[PDB]
Amino acid sequence: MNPKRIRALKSGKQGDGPVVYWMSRDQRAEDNWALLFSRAIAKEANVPVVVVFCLTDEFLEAGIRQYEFMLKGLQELEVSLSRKKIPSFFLRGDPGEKISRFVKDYNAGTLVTDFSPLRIKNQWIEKVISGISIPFFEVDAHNVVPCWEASQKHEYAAHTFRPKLYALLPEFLEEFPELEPNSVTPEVETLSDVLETGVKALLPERALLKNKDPLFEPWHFEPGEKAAKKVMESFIADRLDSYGALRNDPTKNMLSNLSPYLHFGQISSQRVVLEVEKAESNPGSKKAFLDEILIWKEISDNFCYYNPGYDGFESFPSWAKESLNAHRNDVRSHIYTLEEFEAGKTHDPLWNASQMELLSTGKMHGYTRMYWAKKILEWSESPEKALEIAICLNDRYELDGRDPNGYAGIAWSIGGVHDRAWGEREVTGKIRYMSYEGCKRKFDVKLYIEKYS
Ligand SMILES: Cc1cc2nc3c(=O)[nH]c(=O)nc-3n(C[C@H](O)[C@H](O)[C@H](O)COP(=O)(O)OP(=O)(O)OC[C@H]3O[C@@H](n4cnc5c(N)ncnc54)[C@H](O)[C@@H]3O)c2cc1C
Repeated sequence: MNPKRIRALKSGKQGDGPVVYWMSRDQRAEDNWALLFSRAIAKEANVPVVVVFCLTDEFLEAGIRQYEFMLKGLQELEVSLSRKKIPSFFLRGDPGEKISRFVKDYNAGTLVTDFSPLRIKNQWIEKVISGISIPFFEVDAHNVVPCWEASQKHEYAAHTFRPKLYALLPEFLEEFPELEPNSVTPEVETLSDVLETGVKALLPERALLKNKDPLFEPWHFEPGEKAAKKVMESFIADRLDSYGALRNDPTKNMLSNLSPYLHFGQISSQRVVLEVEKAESNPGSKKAFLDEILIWKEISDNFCYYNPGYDGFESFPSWAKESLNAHRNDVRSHIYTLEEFEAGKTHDPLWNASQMELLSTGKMHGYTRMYWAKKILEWSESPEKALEIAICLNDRYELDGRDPNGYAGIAWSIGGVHDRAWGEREVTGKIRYMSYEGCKRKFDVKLYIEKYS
């Protein structure tokens, strides 16, 4: 139990009621430091621990693909916490109003939440802090090394963040203790009813094709903590050996496919790292996978934590802002509207095929995501519009959307964040360029296009 994983958000007088875990980013019962630290405080206070999840009003800004994935996993989580005598309460509305009301009604003694550097999470914290008088703690349950401990500033490159993260691995990469159940039963609606009403509200905005048929295919990834562990086990046994060799081939399914589970926190990345470290596979493919799930994943939290404007043009490096400004008035080859990007109606068949994998599966290949966003910058009127369009289609149709990985991934493609300067071209400036012929020399672009008609 490392005290560097927990941070105090507000001091106060501890009540004599249950310890409340405001779960948000990490929706899992196992390998949850936030839940484990809440249980330890409750045990030392001779009081039970309870879980409170908030069903926010911002769900209509996404889709059914994300609403169903999250709520189906929360239904499985409700049973898991019930087996540990840990009751869960699912509130509907503003977190600033619901959490403050729950704390006062249930005589909460201490409040704990998990860590997320997103702007919307800091908005909820500001509202909750003003409405409570009990101690308020937060715990980094998503990163192996706490985001405030890995680096005290923003790291501009992966080769500067890698030696800092690996130096702290022997301290923070440890096994998880077992979640002790409550000593006894500690004495607001059914999730199935909340899913039915929310789906009916999202139905008019459902992504459809010409035949009025749904575009999304929900049989590619089954939600839940149990289905997440099966994906990890199958990846280590079948795909890890060839990961470093075929991670850049969109025609092969050699990725772990763990991001939808990782985003909603249905599986701990620290658990995935532990099982991969003890696995005996290709040393080149192991170094490649640990680079993505540790460095690039946690450098995205570093970027969002230390950059308030992580979604804006001001967070770009000075060399990128000066390069893009010098080419702002360059006549773009094409200018597509948001509705043309959304429906995949560009002159690039490779770009259209990437958008149809996004629309149909909700998880577009990691390599084509780089090409998909860089073409948005090439076919937009300004880098600012390219950011809005990329963020919109990302958060709406990706299952792992609305994640620090997405904003840091978009900043890398459009603004060269965590990148270097390259050959100066028109429109795109010194931002790294990915051409269509360059992709034809890396993989079979025809098979990727034909798969997503
Ligand atoms: C423009 C763009 C947008 C993206 N949007 C998202 C997004 O909204 N949500 C999201 O989770 N990822 C996003 N990615 C990052 C990355 O593509 C995905 O994490 C990865 O594709 C997830 O699929 P996977 O788990 O099968 O990949 P794997 O190769 O199996 O990697 C495993 C995990 O490592 C992490 N990871 C891998 N690559 C990256 C990366 N480049 N940056 C950060 N973490 C990484 C992921 O958590 C990933 O789940 C985006 C990338 C780009 C270029």
